[PDB]
Parts: sequence; structure tokens; C-alpha cells
Amino acid sequence: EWGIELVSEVSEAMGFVYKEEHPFEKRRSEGEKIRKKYPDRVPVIVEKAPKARIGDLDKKKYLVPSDLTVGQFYFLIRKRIHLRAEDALFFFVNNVIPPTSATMGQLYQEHHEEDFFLYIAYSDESVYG
Repeated sequence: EWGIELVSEVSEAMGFVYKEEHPFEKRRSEGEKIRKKYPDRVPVIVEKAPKARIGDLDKKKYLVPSDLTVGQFYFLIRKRIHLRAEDALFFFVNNVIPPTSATMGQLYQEHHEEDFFLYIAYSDESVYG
């Protein structure tokens, strides 16, 4: 069908403040608890890519409906950081841009870390930096 695919090397260069600030076992305990308490949501850490010149998100554990699509989540985040619909926004999970049609639950199952969080970096540019 000759659709566009934004490819990239899988990599883990992004330092998430949530990870820097909490030891793995604390994160894992919390992630496990959250998954049990809110079984129709997935826990997501969302942080701006280092060189991105756009607004920052509040430091929260974002509990996202599992059936929300990635495309919908883009709009949710645009609203939080006061980006227009016409403004570029890209998500990276281990340096790779996820498909907009995936649900957040699918994305979570594919990519959550061993602490039971999903980690998403965001940028205004399509290549992480």
C-alpha cells in the first residue's frame, strides 16, 4: 500500500526523571499496585525529549484508558501542553514512533517495562533528540 513508515533504531538513551528519582523496586511495587487497582487503565510515564522546544508535562503517573487509541492520546497531550492540532507532535517508545491506531492497552502490553510502567517520550520533531 506504500504507506509511510517512520523507522528508527531501537534504543534506550532517554533518561526519564521518574526512573532517576525512584529505585526499580519502588517503581515495580507501585506499578503492580496500580495495575491491580485500575484494571481498565494502563500506567504511563510521559516526559519531553531533552532537546524538544515545547511545553513540559506535569510529573504525574498518567492512568490512561486501555481502549483509548494512541491517536487520541496525542490529542490529549496536545491539549495539556497547548499545542494546536496543526502542530507536530511525536511519541517515542524505546526510540520508535508507535502507530496511531494502536490502543494504549496494546501499546502497554507490547512495551511496558519490568516495573509495569509504559514510558513515552515526546517531541515536536520526528527524530528523537
